[PDB]
Amino acid sequence: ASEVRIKLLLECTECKRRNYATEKNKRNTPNKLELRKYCPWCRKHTVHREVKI
Amino acid sequence: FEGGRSTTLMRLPKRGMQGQVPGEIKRPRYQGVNLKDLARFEGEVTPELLVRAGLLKKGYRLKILGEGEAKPLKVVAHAFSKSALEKLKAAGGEPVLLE
Amino acid sequence: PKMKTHKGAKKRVKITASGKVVAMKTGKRHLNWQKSGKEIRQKGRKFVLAKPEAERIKLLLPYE
Amino acid sequence: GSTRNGRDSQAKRLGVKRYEGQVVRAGNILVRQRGTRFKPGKNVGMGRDFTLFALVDGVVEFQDRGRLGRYVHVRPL
RNA sequence: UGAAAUACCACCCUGGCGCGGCUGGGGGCCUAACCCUCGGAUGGGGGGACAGCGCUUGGCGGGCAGUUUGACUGGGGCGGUCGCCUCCUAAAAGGUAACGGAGGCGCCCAAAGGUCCCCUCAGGCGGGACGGAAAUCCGCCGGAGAGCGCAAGGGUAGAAGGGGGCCUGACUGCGAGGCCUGCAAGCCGAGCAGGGGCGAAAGCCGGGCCUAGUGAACCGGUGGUCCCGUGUGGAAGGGCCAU
RNA sequence: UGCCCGGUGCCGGAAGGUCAAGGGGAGGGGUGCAAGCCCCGAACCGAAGCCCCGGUGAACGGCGGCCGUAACUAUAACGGUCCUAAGGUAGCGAAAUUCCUUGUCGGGUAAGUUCCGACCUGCACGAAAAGCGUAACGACCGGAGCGCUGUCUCGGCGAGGGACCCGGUGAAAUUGAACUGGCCGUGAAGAUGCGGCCUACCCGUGGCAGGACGAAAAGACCCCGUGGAGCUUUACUGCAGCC
RNA sequence: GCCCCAGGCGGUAGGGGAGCGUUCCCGAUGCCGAUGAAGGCCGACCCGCGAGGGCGGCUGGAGGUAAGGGAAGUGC
RNA sequence: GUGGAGCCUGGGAGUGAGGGCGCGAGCGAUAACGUCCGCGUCCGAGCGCGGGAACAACCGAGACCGCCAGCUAAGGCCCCC
RNA sequence: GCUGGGGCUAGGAGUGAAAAGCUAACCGAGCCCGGAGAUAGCUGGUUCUCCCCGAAAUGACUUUAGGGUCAGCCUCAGGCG
RNA sequence: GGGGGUUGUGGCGUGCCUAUUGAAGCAUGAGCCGGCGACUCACGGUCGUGGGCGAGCUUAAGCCGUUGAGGCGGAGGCGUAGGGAAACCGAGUCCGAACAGGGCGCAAGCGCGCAAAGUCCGCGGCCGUGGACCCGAAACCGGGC
RNA sequence: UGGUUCGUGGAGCCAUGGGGGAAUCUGGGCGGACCACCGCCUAAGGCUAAGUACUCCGGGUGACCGAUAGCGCACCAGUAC
RNA sequence: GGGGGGAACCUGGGGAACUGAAACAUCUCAGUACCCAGAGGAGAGGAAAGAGAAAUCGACUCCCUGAGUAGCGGCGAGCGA
Ligand SMILES: [Zn+2]
Repeated sequence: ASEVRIKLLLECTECKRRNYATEKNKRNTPNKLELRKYCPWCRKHTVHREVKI
Repeated sequence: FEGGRSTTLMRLPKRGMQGQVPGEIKRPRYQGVNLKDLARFEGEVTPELLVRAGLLKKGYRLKILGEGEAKPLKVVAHAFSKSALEKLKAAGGEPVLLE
Repeated sequence: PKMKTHKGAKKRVKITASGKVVAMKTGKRHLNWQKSGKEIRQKGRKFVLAKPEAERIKLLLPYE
Repeated sequence: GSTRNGRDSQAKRLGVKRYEGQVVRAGNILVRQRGTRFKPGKNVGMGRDFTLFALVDGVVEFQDRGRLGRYVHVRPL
């Protein structure tokens, strides 16, 4: 943890529910991460946008 | 007590609705019963008789639960397990829901 | 004076049929960005306390 | 007089848990080790932390293969 | 004609102006109230809704009150330590004390993760423009003494090391079984199902070579949930999930 | 009665920042068919207080460090540098303060860790918690001298009141029981009580106080108690009080 | 199968079991008691492992109280 | 291997100041009737008994009782004895 | 200045030429009653007999270290064997 | 009349209590005697147990009676089904998509009795609230003197 | 602000210190924030036995005490002191 | 008509702390101790602007139950309808 390595959620781009929580070094990755995670709600893998935790 | 440390009861988490003022909400209670106990009766059985039977406690609405050997009886309960309707209607008994 | 049930225990534990003592697994109220899905998952379920502690707790819930 | 020293981490309780010629059900930890002092082998799995454990049921069979490191085997019943 | 066409006629806005009202703030004056003082008091005088006295706002407030001000400890104090990792202590199982002997951690990586494919180091010697002790190159000798993000250790090239391809399993619901353990915690995990990644497949993938990088519960926040919703429907509010 | 207003306190300040209640109501929400009702509520206005600007020492208080340097040496009038708000002035100074320290020197003494006068290298004086001096004063504390002394060398006698003996009355503290010796050892580490020795006829009276870890007082010194009490404050909270 | 067989029997904290005794309730409108209760003193006598109990002698002069249970202000 | 052995389930505990001795270590000074650990023992609780003169833990040995019986342990057999 | 008489000021209060003194013989907060049988993780004490068994002084955690909760070790009842 | 009293000698022999690792201890207490003197009660819970009844058990307040006589009183409590936060479902329920997998559950005996779930009561152990084994403070607060 | 289980909580209800500040039934209050609906009741005046508490006191009764108990006190005790 | 007294027993105004939370401030102790006022043999309360879910009841008081339940609570201790 750090002020440079922040926490974050991963909303599903479609169900809009934050299904995952992880972290990043915002220094290294100044972009909102986006990763195909299994949306349990949508019940299928789906791109998840990095949402501010 | 645990010699001053945080007691094991307290290191555990609160779980569920604990209610708030003005407190609990009166809703109908279903003292579920089993056919195997109803076998001691004959023909029709009512909630009141079950109350006299020491089975249906007062202030409770009687549901039936699919336990024991059904009996070709006309029971009048506030509700039934689906298994209760299965045994009862299947065993010739008459599942008679009342209100 | 009749005993008084320990309401702090009432809000944490349920006593099963077999006299067992049950309460939720601890450690998932917060700080979870790094915990494993295994971790949150298995911590997400109830469990039966240890024997003696459960016994004491049973003493705390007399009218249960 | 002060001291820099005086601290020590907790005992980890490593080592072999079941020995050769010892019946085990699947899923039992065989060796709680750091690195691979024993390598997984016949019907023997190894988690992320090098922990060896029974894949299938049966009997434990330690076997040293010289240069090829110490292996464990779960010979089925 | 412009992106709109014209007079005139309305809804009106545009800012200003001033008329009034309802205002608020400051001034200045006055006098009954309210406050003195007048031996006279249904009257003088003076000040003047600026005081005093209520309620609440905030603030200053050891004047006063209630209290806290840790433990270990070769007496106490002073100093030091308090939690977790590594090694010895530790007596070939584990565990094992000392204010014993050494160091660390309170993170980091979107790749430093997964998977497929490819390669193998350090070091030494000789040759080689800058150029060296040590750049990059070549050959020769090397099992690992290198490296493996960071402490130590264990492990390791028949890779966990370096590079590339794609990918996000740094999964959901779970979980046989176990280790460890007073408890609680902690740890390993087959396997199953959903749906995927890489791969021809076999297979592996539930983060990281591992062991530190962290904190119970309570209180509360945020999103989902649609579970409860106090006569009814809503709602307030909670519960549960994630956090 | 020197300097420092840098921090604290106080005094003064209409600029400005902040700032509660209150006002205000952009907007937002629940509910209702609607009317409506209810609730949140931003902007902005809005007090002291605070920050901010000043002054303030007979207000709180504070008043440096290093380096070099002159006709032998020494030292440093002198210069350099860094820092501070400022660098301690007069005056005094081994002091009711000097740690080193019984400092040095001089006096006093045969001999003076004390006294007195200087020295200043003041660990750590110092100017209204006043500095320095000071006549008179002191059941104040120092040092010295003279006189006189039973203080003493070093003691002696005597007198009276007790103590001693007799007749009368007649306690008290304390007390495990006692048939209670020394030494050498042992023993919870200091023995009448244990062991080996030795010594000792029973009981008294007047005395001394070595012991009986004698008596007295559940050690006040020390520690502990999540004991109290008193006090302090820029510990926490609150209150009086005050704005 | 009340007796024999084998084994056991140091003991604090402590756990358990088994008894004794004191006051009081039932037994009890009973029974003992002036030919002497309780109580006191004494015993070398008897019972018991013991807590204790009898019995006896003297004092005492008027209450005591069983078996078998119960309840405690119960044992210094 | 039948033992005041073992396991499980319940009730009640006390204990959570230990100490000495031996051995293996740390600290200490290769000092301490020192401290701190591990293994073991004894005392604690066995200051019951014999020896070691005396002496809790050194040697012998686990005290149900009685006996004017016998055999041994350590230790002794010149007197005390 | 001292003293007599007559009075006033009292408890977190009075008074105090100030010592924290005095305030009815013990004043860093009077005395009496009451709360109250305050609390005391501390000290002491805890009363008849016989029998069986028989500890610990360790670990973990502790505003904890002389106290505690769990486990260790005791006993008891039942079951298993 | 075989015993009883005294002890001269010889042997052996470190008061008691507490507190302690350790006391004859020169650690604590006690001058001695006599009397008082400390683990209880209530109400809850839990375990065991003696009995009653038993998928039932069982009453409280009160009422009626005697005036030492009990009976009535079913209000109420416990038990008979658990799981779930809960709605809710139900020998299933919960998580979950799952009928997966798991968690908590459900299966009682013997030969109509034997029993027995449970439950009432007595007894006892222990615990909780009560002052909770007894004595002991320093202290705090109220009202007064 | 107090009472209510209600410790500011979603805080209703009763009460009322402030400041505002109604109407008379189509008026009002309440069913736990609040809105609509559905229902209950009629505030701001007063009184009211009973059934209940206690024992100064009289009486009856005790698995109550028996003069160190029982009341502090059996007696010339709230006394002597 | 009042005054004042009356053991306890009642409201009405005021209203502690010790203690528990193993510290302690919220809290608990407790609206208790105590003070004051008032009564009376009782007091209070008492005839719904109530209860609260049934279209249900029907002043008040007290006993048992509800129920240690709903709840309140540094969601602790506890308190608790
Ligand atoms: Zn989605």
